[PDB]
Amino acid sequence: ISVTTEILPVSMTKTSVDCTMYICGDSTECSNLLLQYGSFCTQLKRAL
Amino acid sequence: KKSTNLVKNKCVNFNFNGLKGTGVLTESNKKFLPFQQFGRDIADTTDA
Repeated sequence: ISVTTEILPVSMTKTSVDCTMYICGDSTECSNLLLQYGSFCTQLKRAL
Repeated sequence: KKSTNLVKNKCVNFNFNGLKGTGVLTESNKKFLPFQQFGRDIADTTDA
């Protein structure tokens, strides 16, 4: 009578990202400049 | 230029010798050397 071990992954860690903090940070001028590019943040948020 | 009193433990704007930023200032236990002025983190942003 033998006993064997098998290991299988199931889940994965969940992450969230912020656009303005990563790209611009603590500068308002960069935010006002970045407001005129598009809506990539919506796509990133939806995927995550 | 002018000068102003130092406030701590409140989110404020600071201009240290031309270095502009927004954040909260705290007493530090770090030890510097006579030829050093500030430190940096992994992403080359000032922390001390």
